[PDB]
This record gives sequence, C-alpha cells and structure tokens, in this order.
Amino acid sequence: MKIEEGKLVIWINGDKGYNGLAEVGKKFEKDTGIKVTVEHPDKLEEKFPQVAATGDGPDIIFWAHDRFGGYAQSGLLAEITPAAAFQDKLYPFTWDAVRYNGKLIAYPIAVEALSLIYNKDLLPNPPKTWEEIPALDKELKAKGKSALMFNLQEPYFTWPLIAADGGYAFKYENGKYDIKDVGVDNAGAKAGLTFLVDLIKNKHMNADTDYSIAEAAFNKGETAMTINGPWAWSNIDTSAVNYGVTVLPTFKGQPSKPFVGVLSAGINAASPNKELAKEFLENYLLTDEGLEAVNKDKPLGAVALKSYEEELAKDPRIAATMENAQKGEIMPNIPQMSAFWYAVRTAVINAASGRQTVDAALAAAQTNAAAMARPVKVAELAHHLNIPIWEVLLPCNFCTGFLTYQELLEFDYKDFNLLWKDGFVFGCCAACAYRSAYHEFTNYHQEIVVGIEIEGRAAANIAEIVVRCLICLKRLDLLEKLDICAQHREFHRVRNRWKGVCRHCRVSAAAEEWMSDLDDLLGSQ
Ligand SMILES: OC[C@H]1O[C@H](O[C@H]2[C@H](O)[C@@H](O)[C@@H](O[C@H]3[C@H](O)[C@@H](O)[C@@H](O[C@H]4[C@H](O)[C@@H](O)[C@@H](O)O[C@@H]4CO)O[C@@H]3CO)O[C@@H]2CO)[C@H](O)[C@@H](O)[C@@H]1O
Ligand SMILES: [Zn+2]
Ligand SMILES: [Zn+2]
Repeated sequence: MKIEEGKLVIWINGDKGYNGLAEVGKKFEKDTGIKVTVEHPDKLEEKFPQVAATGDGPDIIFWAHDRFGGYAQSGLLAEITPAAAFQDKLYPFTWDAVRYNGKLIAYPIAVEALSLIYNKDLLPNPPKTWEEIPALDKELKAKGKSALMFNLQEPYFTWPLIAADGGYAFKYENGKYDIKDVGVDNAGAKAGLTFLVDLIKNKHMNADTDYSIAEAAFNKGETAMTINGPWAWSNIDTSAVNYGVTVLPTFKGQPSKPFVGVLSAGINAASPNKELAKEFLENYLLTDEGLEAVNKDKPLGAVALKSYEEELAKDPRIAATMENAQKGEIMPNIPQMSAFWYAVRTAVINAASGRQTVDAALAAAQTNAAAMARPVKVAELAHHLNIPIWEVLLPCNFCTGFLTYQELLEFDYKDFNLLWKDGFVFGCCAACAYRSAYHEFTNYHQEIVVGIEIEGRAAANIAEIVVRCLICLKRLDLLEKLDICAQHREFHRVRNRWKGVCRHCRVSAAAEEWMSDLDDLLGSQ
C-alpha cells in the first residue's frame, strides 16, 4: 500500500520517549496543520526494510545509526541535504555516523552508551572489576538480594564484556572496514563470554533474564546493579530508588568496550512528504525546545546538538555515559552489521543457556556472520575485495566461462544474485542468461494473462509484482509493466514467477539443478 500524502507517520523504538515526541508532533501540528502520528511497533527495525522496498512504511524511521547503512544500500532512505550552518549546529563526529558512501542518510539525534547503574542504598562504591562480582553476589545472597541483573537476550548489553579483552566486530586498520575479517572467535572474546557463562553456572545470573525482568528487579530494589542506557533512567525515578550511574567494571584489568550508538532519524525514499518531514526534523522539532520535551519522557543521553549538550554536560549520569563511550568504539553503519548482530545474538544465547560451548558458539558466530554478510551483487563483491569491478574474475555458474567486464555490470543491471557453492562464488554470463530464459519459458510455462489481469492472478498491485523479461531476465520497472497493461500485452506465469517483455527485447536431474540455480540467481524479490 502507498503512503498517504499530507500526513507524517514516525516509527521509533518502544524504549524511547515516543510520548515525549508525540507532544512535539502536536507543536508542529499547530504551526503547519499536519498531524504527526507516532508508532512504536515491535521489530520495527526488521519490518521497515520489508515495507519500505514496496513503497510502504512510515515517513521517518528512528533507530541507532548501525542499521541505516543497510537501508541506504537497499535504496530505502532519502539523502539528507541540510544547510551548511545547520551541520555546524551539531557535533561533527555525530554526522560521521550517519554518512554512507559520502552521503548523509539520517539526522543525528543523541549519542547513546551503556553504563553501570547500581542501587546506592544496597551497594556503596560499586566494584571496578568484573572478577569481584561473584564474591559481591555471594554476600548479597545472604541479605536476600542479587548483585547484577541485565538483559542477556540482546548482545548489545553483553558486548562490553566480550569486547573488553580482544573481541571486535569488523577490523578497521587504515581504510574502511574488513567484512571477511570478523573478531568473534578470538582469544579475547572467548575469555569475556566464558566469564559471563561461569556467572550463570554459579547461579549469579539467569540466562533467561531479558530487559523487563532486569528492569523490574532493579526498579524494586531486588538486585544491586543493572547495565542499561539513558532511556531507562525515567522508570527508576518513578520507582523511588536512590541509584547512581558509574563506570562499567573491567575484565582482566582491561576496560569494557560498549558499542556506542548514535540515535538517528531517516526519511523514507518513498515518502510523499520529504520536505514536510525535513522541516520537522531540522527546524521545528530539533532545537532545545524539541530535544528537552523528548528527554522528559525518556532521557536521550549526550545529545548531538551543541546548544543543548552543554546544558547537560555537567550531568553526573551523562558524564559517566561519555566515559564509557570513549572507552568503547562507535558502531559501524555498514550493511553487514545486521549479520554481525544476528550471529552474536545466537552465540550469547546458546552459550548462556548451555546449548553450545563458548568455543563452538563463537566459532559458529564467525562462520555465520561471514555467510550472512557475503556479497550478493558484483559491485558488493568488488568492494568486499577492495578491487575495481573490471578486476573481478567471476566464473559463470552455468558454463565453464568467466564473465567479461560488460557481463559483470550487466549481472547487477539485470538484478541477478551471486551463487555460492563450495566456497566459490559464481555469476552468469550473457549467453547462459538468454539460454536459461529460453529453456525456462519453453518447459515450465504455466499460463498467460492480458495486462492488468495479472493483479487478480497474483493478488497484488502491478507495482508490487516482480516481473522479469522473458527474453533477457531483467527486472521490469513500473513503466514497462504499465506499458504491457496499456498495450493489452501478455504476462506469463513461468515456474510460479511472472514474466513479460522489457522495452528493449522482442521476439532430467541435470535440468532440475539447472532450474534450481536459476531460482537462486533471480532470488525471491
Ligand atoms: O531474534 C531476532 C531478533 O531481531 C531483532 O533485533 C535485531 C535487530 O534487527 C538488529 O538491528 C540488531 O539489533 C542491534 C541494533 O542494531 C543496535 O542498534 C543495538 O540496539 C540497541 C540500541 O542501540 C539502543 O538504542 C537500545 O534500543 O537498545 C538496543 C539493544 O537492545 O544493538 C542491537 C543488538 O542487540 O540485532 C538484533 C538481534 O540481536 C528484533 O528486535 C528482536 O526482537 C529479534 O529477537
Ligand atoms: Zn555461462
Ligand atoms: Zn529484455
């Protein structure tokens, strides 16, 4: 479905000040007459790339900067072009986190970092090292309480300990990041995760402790310490708990390295209100009047606005937030970060629950992260290899030839997908492309429809149906499909896929693997 013009729909995570932002949306409504609707769906960071690719989705997407690069690579975000004076209104390093391929793709909002939150009534002077926490918990068990309870279901909360001794996501030496080099199955990461598992072995922590269980246990004085961010400061105030925000403990003397997140706001590429959403994000809801209103509901930490960050720089809770931030490192915004987080989430959960040893869980995370971040397009492959496209030597999957430079560019032009077999990567040459389309169309042809009849047969609008050229396999754009409708021409259903003629073209066991390889070549979308 298409987005309604004249209305702003904003998606933001549930643990943020969405009520504090909805009140700012009404201030923009009093001056412009445009209602600003906020929504906090579950798994919005995953549902957004599902619906933004079909033109649907909200107008503004709120998340930490690590996810936006994947949205920009998929062509889901609109380029942010602020004024030269507006870029100096915010800190320069916050803009570096929202730049992808030399282009601003989001608005920096606030810098987030984990910190050690403890109950001062139940723990004076928290420990400076993780190693003395088992001894500290044994004393509090006699008092009927526990020492530390934080979220163990999201790797964001456990990564400070894992990265303290050598664990890293993607290694960056001199230029960019190294996708093939992931630092999850190293000696330092195995040490950090082992200490976390032994904490669960000795009944000092519970593997099923999530976000709300660790929050309720700290908002009721049941546990002494809890690791969380600035957004969870308001729930502790309403619970009347004398707490403190201090530095995270160290492991092997080395300080914990939390992954620093810059909350950002991106504009949907299919939004009919790009200028309306830009006016809200820039002038009439980002200044000190807007950031202060959102901070009332859920605190944001060290904001990116200079005129407002100095008014809270002397905050003891925010001062420690920046101390853990400098001892950590900023999250990459590369599209491969989703593969990293998915692999580490499984590793921590499987290790904590005892389903895998720490060694096996981290070894599999290394393999899974690389296997999920592997290039799908020729351009991505050349960038992965840090070589120009014409230096790529890509075997064809369907014959013994290697692709020419033109065939390499045509591979991505026709929206093909790289094939991975036995470690080798494969493409498809021009002759095999046309040869596969002919065999597919002359052996698996199912039905014919005339123009707009495809919408009923496919149960989808013409814009949302994936149609490829029955001759050259290229993906048809919206105008090619509408032209077939206007000219009353034929759409064909072949191998449960829809085919047509692009504006440019005119006219047993070995075959099953052939047609199976063609499925992976064309993909689902
Ligand atoms: O089991 C599948 C799970 O998938 C969903 O969560 C995923 C996300 O899709 C990924 O984006 C990633 O999440 C990262 C996140 O990208 C990163 O910003 C950071 O998130 C912080 C955030 O910065 C901070 O502002 C605050 O909101 O806390 C967040 C962490 O709780 O770290 C995340 C990694 O933990 O990886 C997770 C999966 O690990 C989906 O939301 C899950 O429900 C689902 O189970
Ligand atoms: Zn070939
Ligand atoms: Zn064609």
